[PDB]
Amino acid sequence: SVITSVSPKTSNQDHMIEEFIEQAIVFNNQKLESGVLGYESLNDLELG
Amino acid sequence: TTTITIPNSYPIFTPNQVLTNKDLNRVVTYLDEQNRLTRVYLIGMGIVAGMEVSSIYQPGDVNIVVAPGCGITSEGYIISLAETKLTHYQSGVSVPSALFAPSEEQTAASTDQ
Amino acid sequence: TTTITIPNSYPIFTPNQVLTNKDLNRVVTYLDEQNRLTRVYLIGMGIVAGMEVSSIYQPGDVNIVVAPGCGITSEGYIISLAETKLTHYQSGVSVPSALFAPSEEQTAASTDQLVELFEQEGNNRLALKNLPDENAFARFLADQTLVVVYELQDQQRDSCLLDCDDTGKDRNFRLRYFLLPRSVPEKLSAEALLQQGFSREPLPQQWRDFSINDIFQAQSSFFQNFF
Amino acid sequence: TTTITIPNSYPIFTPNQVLTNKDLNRVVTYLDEQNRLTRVYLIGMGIVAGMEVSSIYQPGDVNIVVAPGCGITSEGYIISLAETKLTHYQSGVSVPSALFAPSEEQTAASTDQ
Amino acid sequence: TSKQRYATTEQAQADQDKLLLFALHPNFYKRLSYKYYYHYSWEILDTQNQSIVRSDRFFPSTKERAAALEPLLQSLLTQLSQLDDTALQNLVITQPTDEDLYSFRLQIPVITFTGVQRYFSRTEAVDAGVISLRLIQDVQNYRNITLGQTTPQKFTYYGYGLVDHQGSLLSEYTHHFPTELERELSLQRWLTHIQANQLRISTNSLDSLAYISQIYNPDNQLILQGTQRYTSEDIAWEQGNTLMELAQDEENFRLIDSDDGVYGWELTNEGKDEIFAAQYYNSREERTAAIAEIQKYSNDEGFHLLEHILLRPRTKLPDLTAGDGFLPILVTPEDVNTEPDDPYLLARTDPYSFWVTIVLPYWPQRFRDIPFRRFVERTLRLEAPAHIALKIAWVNVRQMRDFELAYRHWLEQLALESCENAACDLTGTLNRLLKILPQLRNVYPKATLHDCNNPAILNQTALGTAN
Repeated sequence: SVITSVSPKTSNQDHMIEEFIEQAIVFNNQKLESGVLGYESLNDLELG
Repeated sequence: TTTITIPNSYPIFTPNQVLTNKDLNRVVTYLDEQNRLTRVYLIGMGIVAGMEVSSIYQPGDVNIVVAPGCGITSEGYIISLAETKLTHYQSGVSVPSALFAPSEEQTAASTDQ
Repeated sequence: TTTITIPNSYPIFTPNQVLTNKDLNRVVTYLDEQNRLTRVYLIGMGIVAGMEVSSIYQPGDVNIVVAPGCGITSEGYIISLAETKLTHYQSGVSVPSALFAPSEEQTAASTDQLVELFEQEGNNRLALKNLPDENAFARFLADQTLVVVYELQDQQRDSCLLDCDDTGKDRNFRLRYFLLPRSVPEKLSAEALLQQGFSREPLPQQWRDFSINDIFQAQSSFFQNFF
Repeated sequence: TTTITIPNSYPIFTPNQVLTNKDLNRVVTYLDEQNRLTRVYLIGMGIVAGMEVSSIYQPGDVNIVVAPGCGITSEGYIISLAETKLTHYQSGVSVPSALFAPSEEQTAASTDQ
Repeated sequence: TSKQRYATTEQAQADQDKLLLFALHPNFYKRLSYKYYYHYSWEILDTQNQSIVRSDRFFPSTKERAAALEPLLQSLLTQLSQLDDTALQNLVITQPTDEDLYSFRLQIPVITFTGVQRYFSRTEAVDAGVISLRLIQDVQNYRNITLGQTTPQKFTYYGYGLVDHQGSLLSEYTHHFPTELERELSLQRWLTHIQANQLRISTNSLDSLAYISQIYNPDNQLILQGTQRYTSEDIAWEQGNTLMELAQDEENFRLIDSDDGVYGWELTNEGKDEIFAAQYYNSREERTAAIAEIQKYSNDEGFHLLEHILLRPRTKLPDLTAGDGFLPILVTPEDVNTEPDDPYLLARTDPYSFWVTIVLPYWPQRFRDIPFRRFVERTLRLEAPAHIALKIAWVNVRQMRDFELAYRHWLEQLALESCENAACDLTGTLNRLLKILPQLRNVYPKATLHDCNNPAILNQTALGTAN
């Protein structure tokens, strides 16, 4: 085996490149804790 | 290339062995093939309970509604829907060609819009 | 022996446990048996699509043809054929009788002398094209049936080809075609297979004088008589 | 609770991996649930062959007879009976109602007599 | 005790006079100091899964620790129960600490517990005491631990023994003391009782069958004799793969000291519960040299190279009583219908062409590391000629000796036929070698499932047996 590239005239596939847009970003990162001391801003402590 | 062939081999275990990936993967694939072969070769393929599609337009409501039901794919996967109401859309989405191809399909195909 | 029962026991795994080979054999047998039981008890048994048999003798083509189709054996195995053409034969083949017995039967048995049919030329496999004439071919196919056997083989995997590790067996399935006489008093024949298969438990007292094919044909010949 | 859904997760084994009992449990549960879902959704539910019940009383023979047959439960288990003769009894047996709840039920329950 | 074994009672009776002679002379008694031991105990947990109390009773081994629980629980079950909280509070002692916290201790008329946590007041300590007194009656709350832990603490023991003249150790006392004072008291009591002569000389018998492990030098010298008596040859061989691993680390050698003329060592596990061998010397220099020599031969690395075309059968007139054997071929009847030149079939039916076998021991500590084990295999395949295939096996102690003895005898007989036709039993020596090659197998550790001390890793673990 020998590794080469993909071409639209030897196969029908190419490299797929698209543009990144800042305002359409979604994060995938969940907080480990919530609502407890040490993990929230002072504005968000509800004094339960 | 061809229709799914009935399996004809699966690992048998004996004491004092070194276990590898294949001795588990082949049995999982064997049993899954048995189940899906049952469904497709002795019952049939297609939509069992009706899934009618409707399109509703109102001043406040623009939607596309699909009614519940069940169905069998041509390779034995079960699809089951319940009252799906589609309201949003996104145009020009690139979809791989292998999304509609057989699982054994080895070839080269571009994405579509 | 007995009819296949529903398996009620299958091991559960716990942490910090040593595992055995029987602990995996037990779960694989469990799942296999449940799929087989679904197929055999909730649908049925036997030939689903046609497998009609024909025999052709042309000056340039002598063969036996079996048409495509599918079917279920009495034990949930699916047999699927497509355009089988048999052209060579090999007589006097020794076949174990345990090949036709239930799987739950553990007894060994002697071998019988069958005739095998093959699609391809072989070392000891005479072609049908070398028959003397059409009458010899016709005498070849007289008062006989086909049977398609689904054989199970446990083959031991090789140990040292590159690395000397321990290995275990595998289970393979094969298809074989046997041409069987209809009725022979002391040899294996279709009627003997029917007798062994169906006459396992006593029938009502009124049916006691019939053979199995007789007990089947008495129902289709009901209306020609008794009108 | 709710209807039984279609399994969504089942591990895949890769080389030089550490084995956990949770993965084996996960694969066996997946396969069993597929078998049961086939039987329930593609065939049906209930008693297949007759199981008529009879009560026999004679001065020297008191019995209840259940004829042979087979059947499917709502979860997909096969029950198969053959000429059951009930002749002894035990009164006031305390049995938990958790037997009659679906397998997705989690609550603890008292017993009845 | 005699510290000696005799085969016949005549030898036993012959040596009674020496033991009685030296026993009566107090100037032949020596004090000994066994340096390092471990201690084991229990911890008692609460409902919130934290530790409250810890037991003071401790054991030098885990077996005794395991045995002791049932009497202890029974003693605390019936006795330490059926008491009103009013009387329970009289069993709790509360003491103030430097941080102005209170430490609660528990004593029962004696069974004691120390208390692990710290409290802000005497009331907190006393309620914790009552809760602990209630918890200490359920075995479900007990967890096994090692005292002094980040390695465990090492403790010293003392003892005494009897020697003859010129430093040989005639006998040893069977029990060990945590302090010198009890040792001296027991020695004084034994000396006075033996001098009083208010003797009783016995000969006792052991087990009929006993197999012993042994380690030899390249020059056929005996070292590391061993102390455990095994009941079967098979068990003695299976235990040899663990002795050979413990001997490689000097941390496993317990040291036996004394004031003058007596030195020795003992070989134990990683946890210091069990003894595999012991030996005594006349000086520090002999003991030091002997330990280093044993560690050397437990890590001997190398391999043997065996070339298959020399195993070729040679007998041309097999009409006599015996002939040359054959190697296995691993074929099935379905192969009769394919070509004999198939590269896959030809490799299986022809085991004599361009095949080579390499045999390596597994127990050396660099060869027990699987990532290292695989790198060594790759190096061998790069260096070998292009057209030659290799078979590589990592074997244990039982199969390494079985191979080396048969391999050596065949080489000597092969040389004699070439060096002037002077071999005897050439074919018989060959046939005894062709039965060992198919039996070589790689050694892997046993599988244990991992969840959240040696996790099973796929492709490099073996399966166990049902029983």
